[PDB]
Amino acid sequence: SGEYPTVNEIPVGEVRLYQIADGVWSHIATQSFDGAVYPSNGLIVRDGDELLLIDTAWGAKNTAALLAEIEKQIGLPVTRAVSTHFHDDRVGGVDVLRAAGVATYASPSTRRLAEAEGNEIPTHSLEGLSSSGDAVRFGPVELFYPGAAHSTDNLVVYVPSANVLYGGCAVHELSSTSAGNVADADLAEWPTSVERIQKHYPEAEVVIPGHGLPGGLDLLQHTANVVKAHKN
Ligand SMILES: C[C@@H](c1cccc2c(-c3cnn(C)c3)c(C(=O)O)[nH]c12)N1C[C@]2(C[C@@H](CN)C2)OC1=O
Ligand SMILES: [Zn+2]
Ligand SMILES: [Zn+2]
Repeated sequence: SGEYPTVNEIPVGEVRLYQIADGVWSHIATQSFDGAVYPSNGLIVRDGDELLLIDTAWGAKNTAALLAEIEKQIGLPVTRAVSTHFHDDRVGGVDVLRAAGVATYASPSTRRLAEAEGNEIPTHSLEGLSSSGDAVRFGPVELFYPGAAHSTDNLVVYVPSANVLYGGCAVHELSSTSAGNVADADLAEWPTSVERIQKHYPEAEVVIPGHGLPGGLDLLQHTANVVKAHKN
């Protein structure tokens, strides 16, 4: 009923959209992993009479449900998708997307890691993102590689028309008490990577984490704080 949808509010298999700004939505889905249920976010950005998708909905069936929810709520075709790192909450569902006419993209680093680990593999490589601080345009967004954080390949996405910063899993929600799933993280570099984001996007108005509630710029400092304390 208008609040940001939360883990116990979304059954696994269902997807909800949330309007962030004009032409910008997040998508929210839930999934089971190692016997616990988690929410996760992605992004939808209007690209003329088409849509750009950022990240899958964490699984094939969730991603099919995402496409159906987009058709119901927005009614414009998803033509391209970008996955912001190699984990299943970002690429699981890429095969569904490809079979539904969506061209799927990720950095070469993400594609290599997905392949090596047995995750679904985006079709197209995004060059120009291999060095921290790199940025490239992709339709209505800018893609930025901040350096290693949650993963070595994590990308962030900025929507300049709306000053929306989608941090993906390199950015944690304000209620977070831990650095999330750190299996593939670089806790030592993470605060430096967040500092790069802060420097590059000082006018961000909305910051969206990979999991949990959007907020403002304070999500970036909070993330640095909880990663440093985790490492400690
Ligand atoms: C799919 C994703 C994942 C699974 C379950 C929980 C989380 C969370 C999370 C947990 N708590 N909160 C608040 C968020 C985050 C996050 O932090 O992005 N990702 C998660 N995987 C799995 C993996 C690959 C490794 C294989 N050995 C383990 O690593 C990840 O990230
Ligand atoms: Zn991850
Ligand atoms: Zn994640």
